Amino acid sequence: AAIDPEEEVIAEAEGVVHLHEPASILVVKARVYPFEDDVEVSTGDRVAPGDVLADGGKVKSDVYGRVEVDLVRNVVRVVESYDIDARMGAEAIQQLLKELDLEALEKELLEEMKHPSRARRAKARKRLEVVRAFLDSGNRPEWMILEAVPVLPPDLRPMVQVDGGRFATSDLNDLYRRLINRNNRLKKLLAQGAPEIIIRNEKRMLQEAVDALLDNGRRGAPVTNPGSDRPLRSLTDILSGKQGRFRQNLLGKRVDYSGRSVI
Amino acid sequence: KDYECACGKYKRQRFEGKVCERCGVEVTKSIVRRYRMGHIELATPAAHIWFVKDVPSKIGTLLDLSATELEQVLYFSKYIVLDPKGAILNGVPVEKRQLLTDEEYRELRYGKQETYPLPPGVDALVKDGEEVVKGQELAPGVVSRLDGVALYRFPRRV
Amino acid sequence: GKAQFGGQRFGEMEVWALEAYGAAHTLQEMLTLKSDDIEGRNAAYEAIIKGEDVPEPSVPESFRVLVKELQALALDVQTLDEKDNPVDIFEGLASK
Amino acid sequence: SDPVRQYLHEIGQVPLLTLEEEVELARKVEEGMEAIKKLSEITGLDPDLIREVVRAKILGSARVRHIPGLKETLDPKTVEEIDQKLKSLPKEHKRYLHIAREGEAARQHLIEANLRLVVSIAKKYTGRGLSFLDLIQEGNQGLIRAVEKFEYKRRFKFSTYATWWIRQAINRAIADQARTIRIPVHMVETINKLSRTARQLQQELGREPTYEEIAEAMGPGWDAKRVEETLKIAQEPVSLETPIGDEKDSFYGDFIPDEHLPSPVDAATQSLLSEELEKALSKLSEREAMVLKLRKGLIDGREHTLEEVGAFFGVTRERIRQIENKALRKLKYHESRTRKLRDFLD
DNA sequence: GCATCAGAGCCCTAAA
DNA sequence: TATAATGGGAGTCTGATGC
RNA sequence: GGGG
Ligand SMILES: [Zn+2]
Repeated sequence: AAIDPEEEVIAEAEGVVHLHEPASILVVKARVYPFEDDVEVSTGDRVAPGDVLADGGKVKSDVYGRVEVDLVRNVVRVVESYDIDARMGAEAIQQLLKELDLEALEKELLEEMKHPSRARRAKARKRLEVVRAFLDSGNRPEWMILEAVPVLPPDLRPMVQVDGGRFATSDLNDLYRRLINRNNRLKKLLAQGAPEIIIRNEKRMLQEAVDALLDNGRRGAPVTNPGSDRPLRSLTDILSGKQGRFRQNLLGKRVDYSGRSVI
Repeated sequence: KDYECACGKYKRQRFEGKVCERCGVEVTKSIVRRYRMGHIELATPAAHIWFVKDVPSKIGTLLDLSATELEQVLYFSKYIVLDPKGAILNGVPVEKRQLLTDEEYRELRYGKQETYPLPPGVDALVKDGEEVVKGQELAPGVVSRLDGVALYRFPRRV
Repeated sequence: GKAQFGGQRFGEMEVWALEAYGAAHTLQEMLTLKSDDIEGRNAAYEAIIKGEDVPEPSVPESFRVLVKELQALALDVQTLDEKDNPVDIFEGLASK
Repeated sequence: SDPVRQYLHEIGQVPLLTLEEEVELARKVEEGMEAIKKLSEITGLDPDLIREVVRAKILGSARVRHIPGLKETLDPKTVEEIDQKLKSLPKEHKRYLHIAREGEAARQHLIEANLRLVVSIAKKYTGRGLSFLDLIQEGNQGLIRAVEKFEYKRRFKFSTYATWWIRQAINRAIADQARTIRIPVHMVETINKLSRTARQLQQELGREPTYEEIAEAMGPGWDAKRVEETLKIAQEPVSLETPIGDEKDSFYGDFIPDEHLPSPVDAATQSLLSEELEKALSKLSEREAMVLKLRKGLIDGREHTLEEVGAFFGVTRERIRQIENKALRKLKYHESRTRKLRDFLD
């Protein structure tokens, strides 16, 4: 078949067809199951040994694999591969954290506390200390993973008009904006069915954006405003340090009814 | 503004707690812009860096994941297996909570294949559809490295 | 600073001095009515111009900021009474 | 450990397409869309719903979510139900299902094989307010657009068509998200135009142009006032955390007073004004003060005029417009003695 | 052993 | 909305504690 | 950058 009616190759009369001089040869590790009648599985389905492929049940699959339905060659290919569940990111970790029975892990770790070499007992304790923290507190470990990210009230990250009619704004607004853009773009990329490379890039960028918002500079390059080297001031920076909330506004304050002069 | 909605239909304290139908804003003290929290609904979950990067990691210690492993899963460098579904890689079965690279995951998940460029005009020593051993010679200069079904890509001459 | 008509900083070490003197009410004034306790600073001024004694202080606004900033970090900070029931220091304003 | 480098390595894991393969995938994508169109007619469904169902099975069970616009929540039950109606077709109809499936699969490869193109375009847009990866992701968004619109029959190579859509996508991104105060895309274009113009004007004149010189250079519609108003609009906010000095102490935000919350003096004054205001309406009479109090409203703001006043004062309606004068008049005489409200005039 | 992290005095002025 | 275009640019010294 |  071709772009325009001419240049098509139409069979002049009865004959048999042979393919020669291919551009390249693709060697696939797969099984070939030819079919005469209609095929019941469509392309992309995943399949296990014994699953019925075509012709009302006559032809079935031997290996584990992914269905490739060839309408030219009239064959159902099954490419050897598994239906394995393997993930990346905070979603994987959130699942493994949900799938924790802390009672059981305590039991196991207590049994591990009954062991020589000193080093084994030391590590089971540290683990057992985190377990017991969650058990006593009532906190679920999967809460260490965020689904909804809180947004600080606006008067604590103000956008104010200064004297000159100019605007002055808190760095948190920019950290949130990066996050929001990336979240929104991620939702859009999902609805439009982007490939896994793209969705993965977006997802890891989302993690970094959350990371800068909560503690900027902790992991990776500090997020900066454009054309300045100044790390944006994240939530962690606000709380901690000499300039932090505690040692600046809490354990000490500026006061009314006070003055100063030379003695 | 204190006790005043956005569009200004309800401007004083006789209404306190009303939510203006036109603009949607509560009539209360403006001080609440210091108090009320919002939220962002993430499409996919994100880890809280304090429980990752504050050593020894709290998430890492609970799950028996090292600093390097937790980095690789959270930052999309390596897969972690929830349900192997009978997978096997390099002869040993994939066990749950095993770390796979991208190549390892693709071989497990999508299967293994390779494409060999036949020098232009040179015709293949094998036919389309034929099962092939590793080492078998496909074309005068092309030798296949793996077993499977050989498939013709683009025949130049029919 | 003088140019902003500023107040003096009563810093960590100044607070220590008041603690070592055991001046609990002077220190509390420094931490509330003379700074960020808004209800307190407003009420204290009104009392002095009326000749009344200054009222007992309320919560410093910068503590409320700390609470809300810890919530932005997804940490739940709760003021509790002796019965371990939550005490609302936002006086209903932040709860739906 | 380096997010750019990681992504560069992952794109390098998809080989670039040969001219044949490029055309093949493109061909399959077009045919698949036509198949979905036909599958809609046959089945009586919605072409988008069918397309998402086809697409769901290709990508696998991993990605399943509600899609904005689809009539049904797209959960495993509905994708199974709808897939079973598609697989219930006769052999000659069911072939279109296979076509659509193969179309979606090919779309995936086509997109994946061109990601390196987006990088080479995005690298040129750095420094305009979006980070490199943000430029790559927006560029990737355009690439997705290009794959859906590409007509392979026109015989142009794919890179040619994509580049338009990718450049378009990045430029919309820079214009849309780069400013803390968001500006309409067309307005950003005018501002950028104004910049270029001044740069020309300054390069020939050897000095900064005035507003008038720019207004001339901009053509009809432009005076100096409009150039000034436009620059005012184009001003980006400054960080409250901008350091004053180089030490880490003192921030710009530390020098900004809070003008919103009333000061102790102001709070006191408002209390005192309200207290003399009621302690003034009752010393004539609470009732003629009651007619008047209804007219302004203490914490109500009950100012209208002649209509509404039809209701509960105690009298009918023109009379209140008189006791209002008599309320204000009696207030006025009593005021010269208790002249304490004079000082609230500031 | 070696790396990674988080510490490193207080108040005040003026300049930005 | 159509020649083709397909992998980035850049910079002190302490003590305590977990691999 | 100065003052104690
Ligand atoms: Zn309103």
